[PDB]
Amino acid sequence: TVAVMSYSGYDIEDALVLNKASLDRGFGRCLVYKNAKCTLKRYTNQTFDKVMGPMLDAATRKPIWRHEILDADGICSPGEKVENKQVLVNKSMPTVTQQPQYKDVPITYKGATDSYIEKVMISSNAEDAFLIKMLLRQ
Amino acid sequence: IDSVAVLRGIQKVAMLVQGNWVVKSDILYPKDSSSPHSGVPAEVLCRGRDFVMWKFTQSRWVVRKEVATVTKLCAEDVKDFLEHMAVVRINKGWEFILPYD
Amino acid sequence: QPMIYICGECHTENEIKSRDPIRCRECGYRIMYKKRTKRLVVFDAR
Amino acid sequence: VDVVHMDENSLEFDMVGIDAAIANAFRRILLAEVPTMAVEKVLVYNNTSIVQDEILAHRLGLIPIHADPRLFEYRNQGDEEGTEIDTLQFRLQVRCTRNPHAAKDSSDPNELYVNHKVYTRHMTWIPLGNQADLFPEGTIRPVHDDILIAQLRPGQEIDLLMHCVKGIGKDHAKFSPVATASYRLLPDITLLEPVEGE
Amino acid sequence: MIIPVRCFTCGKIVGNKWEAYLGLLQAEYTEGDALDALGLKRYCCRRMLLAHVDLIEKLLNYAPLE
Ligand SMILES: [Zn+2]
Ligand SMILES: [Zn+2]
Repeated sequence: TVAVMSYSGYDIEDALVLNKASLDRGFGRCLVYKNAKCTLKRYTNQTFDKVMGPMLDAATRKPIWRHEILDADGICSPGEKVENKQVLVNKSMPTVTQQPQYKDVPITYKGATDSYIEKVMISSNAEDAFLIKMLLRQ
Repeated sequence: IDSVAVLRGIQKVAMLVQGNWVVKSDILYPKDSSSPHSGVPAEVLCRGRDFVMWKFTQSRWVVRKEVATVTKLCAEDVKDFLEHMAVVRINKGWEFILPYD
Repeated sequence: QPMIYICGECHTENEIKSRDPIRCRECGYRIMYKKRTKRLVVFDAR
Repeated sequence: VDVVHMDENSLEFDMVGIDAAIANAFRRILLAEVPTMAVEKVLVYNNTSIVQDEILAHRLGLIPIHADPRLFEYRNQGDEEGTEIDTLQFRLQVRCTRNPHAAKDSSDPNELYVNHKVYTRHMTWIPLGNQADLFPEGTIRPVHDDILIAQLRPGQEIDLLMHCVKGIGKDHAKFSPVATASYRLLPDITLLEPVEGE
Repeated sequence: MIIPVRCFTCGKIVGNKWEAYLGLLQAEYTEGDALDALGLKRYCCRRMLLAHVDLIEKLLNYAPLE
């Protein structure tokens, strides 16, 4: 519903004034869906990437803050909110460049504002690679 | 054309109702067809059409508000099927599109 | 205690535990989805 | 003051002798400074509907609540639990299933499913402390009894917990007690010359 | 996706008029008569039902089910 008038002086060059009690009731409400995918490949050497579980705090028996939203299979769970620099997939790759040694390469949520996880997709290609996609909602 | 013998062919594919021909049910949908529209899917039920065209044979028209409750199926089926043969007048259903020859 | 995933086509619990190719136990569909968590989340009604 | 019409949920009346700068003040108080009770916190356990949780919380925020706001106090800064004095608490819990008996043609959703529409009659009030006796049965409810919230398919489930608090309309527009409050001056169309004929 | 609970402009609770609006269109009213019979005076409330598209009825076809 548009009234065409000169109001309040904040509408000089193409700027337009809105209604605060219309934005509260649902006008202009948008959703932004993003993506975060991670692959877990098998190498020519018989070694493979892996997802470790959440690393607990022994004094509190709760996970650490950077691993707060992870499920028991190392993958972030749908329904919970992510803040900045929390992990989503607890990946570990081999440094093959006798026992294999792993380094950590976690998929973390870079982003200035929070996001809710809606669904986590798990599928596999034909090359034994595991594909993991997350849908993120703001 | 052999315009006298051919009615034993035409009787199998069309039947005369209210002075005019009406397409028979088996031409449009055999009994395994999926819903042709969006919204909630529905299964085919040809007597759910044939009862409607039967009502046009006995009454003047289908004349009442809520036949979709009596026949249980979607309004989105009945009001879409009817829309290929008729035009709406206010409250009294649909109008038969061509005069009584 | 085990993990439970949801099939993409038929919506059945699969419980993928060992290192197996990702495949539904009942259909042949090869995409899984995680379940919703059991922890609560708190929203503002704004 | 001449009251000319009144029924349930409407009122029309006249004020003679007051000026614009006070009638406008009354309109602005009725829009933005008269407090009501509305949902602010929604605690979610297993939302599996297609409606997003933020959108669902936003829809549950705007439902008007029949609590009388002269009886409650403002929740303090912080204090995320809230007690008997300053909150109410509704519980929505709907599970959708298939109807085990239906016809074979089975087209409409009203025969195939049950609880596939979440109205606001599925909200059940949960008392706190002594609120069971300060209020009789039925005075704490949502008002409209028919507002669609979500809509489900069998297997999907909605279970949450609401926390109504007190707030004014200047803060957020779900606290406004009125649909629209306004006025107009009264017309006096006058005839300068006698109009006759056609 | 779904009918909003309130009108954006004034604040009348529109969100319970949708299932009744479809039922009055099943009784073969015109839209200008059904919107008057539901009690919508101003046009800001009338465009809430008049311009709404019910996408959740068709988005729920693609939702996963048992
Ligand atoms: Zn399957
Ligand atoms: Zn309005």
